[PDB]
Amino acid sequence: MLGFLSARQTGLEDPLRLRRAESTRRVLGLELNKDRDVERIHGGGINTLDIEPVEGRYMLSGGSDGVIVLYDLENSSRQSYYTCKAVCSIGRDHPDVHRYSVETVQWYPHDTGMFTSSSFDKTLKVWDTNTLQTADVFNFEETVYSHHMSPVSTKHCLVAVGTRGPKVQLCDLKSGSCSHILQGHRQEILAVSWSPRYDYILATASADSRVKLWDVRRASGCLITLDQHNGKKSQAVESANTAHNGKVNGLCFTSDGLHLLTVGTDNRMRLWNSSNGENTLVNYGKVCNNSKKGLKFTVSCGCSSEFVFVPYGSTIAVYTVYSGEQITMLKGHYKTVDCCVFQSNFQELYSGSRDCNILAWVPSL
Amino acid sequence: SDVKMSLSLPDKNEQVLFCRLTDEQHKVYQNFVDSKEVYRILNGEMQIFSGLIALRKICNHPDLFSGEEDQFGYWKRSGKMIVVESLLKIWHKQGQRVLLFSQSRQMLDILEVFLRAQKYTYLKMDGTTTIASRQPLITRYNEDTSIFVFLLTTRVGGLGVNLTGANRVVIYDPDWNPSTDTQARERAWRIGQKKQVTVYRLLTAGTIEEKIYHRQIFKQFLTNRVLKDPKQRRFFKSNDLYELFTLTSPDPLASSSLLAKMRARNHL
Repeated sequence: MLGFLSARQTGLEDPLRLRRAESTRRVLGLELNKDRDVERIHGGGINTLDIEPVEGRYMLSGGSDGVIVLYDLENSSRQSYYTCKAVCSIGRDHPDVHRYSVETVQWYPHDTGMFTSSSFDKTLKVWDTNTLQTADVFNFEETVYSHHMSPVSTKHCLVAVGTRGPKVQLCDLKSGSCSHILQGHRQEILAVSWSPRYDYILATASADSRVKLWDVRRASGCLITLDQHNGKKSQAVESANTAHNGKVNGLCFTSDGLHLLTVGTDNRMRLWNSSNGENTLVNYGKVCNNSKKGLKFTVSCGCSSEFVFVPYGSTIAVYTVYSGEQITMLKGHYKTVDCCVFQSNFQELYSGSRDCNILAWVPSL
Repeated sequence: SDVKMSLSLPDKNEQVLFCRLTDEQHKVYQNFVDSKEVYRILNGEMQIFSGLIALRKICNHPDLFSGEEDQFGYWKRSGKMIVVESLLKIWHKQGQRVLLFSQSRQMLDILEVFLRAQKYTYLKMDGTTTIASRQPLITRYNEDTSIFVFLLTTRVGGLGVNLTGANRVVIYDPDWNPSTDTQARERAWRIGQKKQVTVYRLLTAGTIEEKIYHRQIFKQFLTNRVLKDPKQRRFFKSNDLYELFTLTSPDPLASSSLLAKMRARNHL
């Protein structure tokens, strides 16, 4: 490692080289918490986690028992070993707790003064970071499997909502108009994601086993239709024709919105180009999912080679995105894992499972 | 309203006339509203189409029972036609060009017959006239001022035709859809109208026409509640029930603006 320092000081190599090499070397040596421990507040499994975008300090968390807990990750104590306290909570005694498991919770991007949450009680409440009071609600006719706010839009503030109904809702937070629906799917919609690159490109996947990249400005349904075999012929807008052979319950755009990773209940993952939906034939082998609901996973950023942290049974399985190598397996849970998040600042991973635990994986040495 | 100054249109007036039924016309209306058929309809037994259509016909003219100078559709038997004769006299003496509208083709024919009874130079258009001849007729009327009056069925008279050549406009018969009335009365006040225009919408006071007027007033209230503003005053001139069969002749955002706007939405 001293060679990198020599090259950087002499101007031989750009500091970029050392930065990304070291980040990768930290991600490879990742392992269970030597020097952290997440305070226990959830009576049930943890369905979601969302580290804030700016400054990456606070971390929401949505339990299967209706409570939301807001964490603090910075080691405010003076010891080498510490714990991540809980700052506040939408407990069970708060007048606005969800009646059921919280399925998704997301910070408001561009400002920590807000956070959105969804639940199986068909409600999408819009909280305040500071006053801690539900400053809105969108009541829906069917359970809400997942939502997502655009991560880059400075103009629009729509909130895609994938419910058990075959209609993708697009609620707005600017004056609340939850009427909009994207016609075209055929069954439940288990996951939705906004492109990080293009403002309006939404990619949804449904239990009828196809992913469809919409454009939400157009009036022509979807743009692209993802097909395992990427044959010559073309099709209209439906959920049919098998991006996967089973339910597709996962989506993630790679760090800069070019490709698109999709896990599905047929025990496969696929990397598709997101300009033309062209299955790029990376494979990853046999990744076990059998979750009946949404499956959250993430990709690293600021590392020389790009990884993906995909839950695998009760283990997190790390693959290299473009090469398909299985880098390692993280084995620290006792029940199925349901959501993992990545702390790009320090290359740390937090994982939540049905066993009511939120573990921290930190690089070693 | 926001383009008129930047477009230099002439003035417009929206006077609405409340006619008085003639003795024969009043008698016919009173007879019909006292008939058994309206009683059956009010009991829900029969379709409401027939009674409404009959009342509209009566108010337009007593043509149900075709009553010299007593030919079918004689102008003095309907008060609206007497008022129309007066206005046509005044405007012809004022050297103006008038636009005459009507919902029903048969009343348009009776009006044409009355105009032939007068010496006024007319020029008529309805669905009957061949389409190929229609635009030529529009061009003619907008060309020469010799033609005093122009006869139209509102279902073809409105709808995108330019009639700046005319000066005065009279709406003989109302309808259920106010948009028809607006299009008709806007056939005159358009781009290129070089003279002041005034609108005269004819309603037989205390009759079915007044009730239809109330209904379409409620309709403009509904539309303006969303197209112009949401603070529309509630319609109060009528409760709009099925008692129109009666005769009542007179005599990036910073997560604070978003929160505040949304709270405001929630406090209504």
